[PDB]
Amino acid sequence: MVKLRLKRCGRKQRAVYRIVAIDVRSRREGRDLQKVGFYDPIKSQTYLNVPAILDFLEKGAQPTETVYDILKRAEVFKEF
Amino acid sequence: AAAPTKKADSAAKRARQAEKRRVYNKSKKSEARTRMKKVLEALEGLKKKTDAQADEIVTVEKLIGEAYSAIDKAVKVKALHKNTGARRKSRLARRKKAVEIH
Amino acid sequence: MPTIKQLIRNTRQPIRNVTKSPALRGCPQRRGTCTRVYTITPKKPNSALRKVARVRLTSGFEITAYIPGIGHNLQEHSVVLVRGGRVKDLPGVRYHIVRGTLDAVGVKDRQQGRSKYGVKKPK
Amino acid sequence: MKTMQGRVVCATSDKTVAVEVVRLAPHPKYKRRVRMKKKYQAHDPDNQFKVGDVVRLEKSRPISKTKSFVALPVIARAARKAE
RNA sequence: UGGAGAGUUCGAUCCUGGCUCAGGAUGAACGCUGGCGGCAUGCUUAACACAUGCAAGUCGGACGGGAAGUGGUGUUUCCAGUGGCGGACGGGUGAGUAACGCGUAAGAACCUGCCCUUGGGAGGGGAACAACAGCUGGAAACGGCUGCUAAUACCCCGUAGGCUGAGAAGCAAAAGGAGGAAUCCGCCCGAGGAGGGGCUCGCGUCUGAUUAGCUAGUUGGUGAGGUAAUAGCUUACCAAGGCGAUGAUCAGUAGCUGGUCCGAGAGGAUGAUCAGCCACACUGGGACUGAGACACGGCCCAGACUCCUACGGGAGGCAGCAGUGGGGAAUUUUCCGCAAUGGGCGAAAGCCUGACGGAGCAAUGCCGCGUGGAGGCAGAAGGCCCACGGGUCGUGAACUUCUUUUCCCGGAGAAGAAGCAAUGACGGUAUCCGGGGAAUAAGCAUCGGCUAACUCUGUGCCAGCAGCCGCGGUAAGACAGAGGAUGCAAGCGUUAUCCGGAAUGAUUGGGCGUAAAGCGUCUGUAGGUGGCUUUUUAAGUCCGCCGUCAAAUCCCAGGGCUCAACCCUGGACAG
Repeated sequence: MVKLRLKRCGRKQRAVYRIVAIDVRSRREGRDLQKVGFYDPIKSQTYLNVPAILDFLEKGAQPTETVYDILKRAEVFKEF
Repeated sequence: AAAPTKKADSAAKRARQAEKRRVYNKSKKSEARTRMKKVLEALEGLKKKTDAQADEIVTVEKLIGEAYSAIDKAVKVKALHKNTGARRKSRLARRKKAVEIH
Repeated sequence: MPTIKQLIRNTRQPIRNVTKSPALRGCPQRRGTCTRVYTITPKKPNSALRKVARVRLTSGFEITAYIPGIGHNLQEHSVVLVRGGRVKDLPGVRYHIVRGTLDAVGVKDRQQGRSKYGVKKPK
Repeated sequence: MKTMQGRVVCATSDKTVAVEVVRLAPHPKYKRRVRMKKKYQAHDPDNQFKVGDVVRLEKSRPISKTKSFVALPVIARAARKAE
């Protein structure tokens, strides 16, 4: 199946963390079919594209732990 | 150090369970192939051999009724499934009307 | 230039390429044991007593090699290490010897080139 | 689906016609036109199209492993060598 | 925003032309030397043979239980066993394969666990079975009988949109379990979505034609058989074709690509690391289970090896991580952790996880810093040259004031943790404050010309040098040592290898009277090219637009680690 999370591109101490749209039967840092948005830990840079989200979640995509919390930190996912 | 009691990681455990899943699926697939061949021998010889006076059930369409019930009971299990179970019914239904007296 | 329509028919492409010194599968250095350590005379402009030794490589080939510097200690059972460079004064010799490695000793009392010839630092 | 035109060279086969498609295309490294010719085994169940006819081939359901194309229309008649 | 050459074939000149060198690069080795830090990288040679440990397990909110540990006086939790899911994910190698493997662009005859949208159903029964128990064959492995037993183990019956069929009609599914005054999860069928995986077609995909012929299910057509599915995939019969110089077949070699290196570009050479795809995993063969692997850590058979044996008979295979032997010029700690990200399982907790996150070894490379700073003589010793009247090494040093990164020692101490009894491997972490003292830290190559840099001795075609032209037979800046100088830098030099220089295969870029080069001369098929006018087509071509050209490289502009390397946004480009 397909799910939402974050990969790894930046090695060592600087863990930048990538975008997402990947299968569970694939790799930790491999092939990604579509792009969305990411966040940087030791910075104020928080993207997360909203029109890409909810459009991918309607067709069997599972929202797992890491894509969450950073979702509610922004103005998306609330009682609206 | 070694443990006080005896233990051995049985690789034959995953083989015995695989042989148990086979003996059930093989017996139901071999049934669907032997019952089908018994029907194909009735369609070949054109069996209009009537002997029953109570029910005028013809021997060429009698075994075909047992064949229909033999194919769909295999669709329940992991032996045969969709599209293939419809193809085994489509070919047997084609030769019963082709090799028949009008 | 050879015409454009003949370039589709024939199509110009180079060769399989010949090597200057066959040191196997792209290996920089190769090991081997010396069979015969002899002395040979140079070409037409030079006249000296140059020391050359026939090295039996790890592949099975027995090619000649030149020994640099003044004085050596290579015997009939010495395990040497070759370099790969021509001298162009002695015919047949396409290899050089790296001194200061394995059984091959370095040149004594040499103060100039210590990177090559395999000499240590004098205190 | 893709459509390619060509002339029929061989007709001595049961319900199958050998269509030779000529295609002119410029070389990306050079500049001039390089002509490539590959023959396709088309399907003809009505055996109407004989040798010398120029027909157009469309993509369809594979009737065999070599055959995958069918001959639907006809633009011109016989354009072959005289007997 | 990109394109410098020179030396050598002559008495000499101008051409032609081969060779050689200056450059950059390489997952490199060797020799000399060797202060650190950041990031990356590391058998490229035997896909050789492998000790040991580890690399996949998890659920009792599916069951009959309870051999451990902790409470209470039976609940957590849980060794085995039944059952569910995952072992066809991830990791590794590239041997094989020039092939429908790969890359690009299209197509039809499909399947598809977990997830998701919609509709209906989920009733009522049966017979066993491990675990366990009593015996029992064997060295061991592995088991052999009898009896008892549960479930989301299995098999009927009832019902049924779907399926088969022109139609009428015929016919096939089930699991229950948990918290709570009825919620959650799961089960069965069908119709979709998504994602993944098959199959079809065309182009481009190495070299050699002193391999030109190749091919019987071989090509195609009817009929049955078969697959999830089209289909010679298969069988019988009929036709006899099918492939090829725009080069099949055969032989040698080889994973493909995104890209990488060089280059002005084109092009050439490759494709290590990262990522996509394919293939293999002791060798050969085969099938089973399952949605999917005919499947590294699965099974069965055969073979070569290794090991055990009460020789009757059995157990394994690292092209997983770390390591051993061996080969080799050469390539590392049998370390730590789940904390973070991810994978498996579970309504969770949590467990498993050398994937991975980190550390360790190695100047392998890239990048940054450091090993001292200013001041100091009339140019001190001591060396080298000297016409000995001096000069030079030399401000170099000593001598003086000064600052002390990094290394060392002591005290603090950001963030990567979001979760959320406050949860980290790395960490005596980054970084910051202070204390000694320059105190602990440089060499290597070269010096005839291209090549940037000089003499004096010794030797003396002797010993030796050397990329090329060439040096050495007494005063050779091209040998050996010294003084000095030049270049570079903890790197330097050498070697190997590709590209550049080679407009020396030139498509952009060359030539054939004499320098290499028109075949001895004609005819002529295929092929290439083809006068003039109008109309038309518009295929090529050209314009615009819509898809795809994965991401990451490269490039432009802009950010974050004190800079940089490195990391990163968007755009550009992908011709």
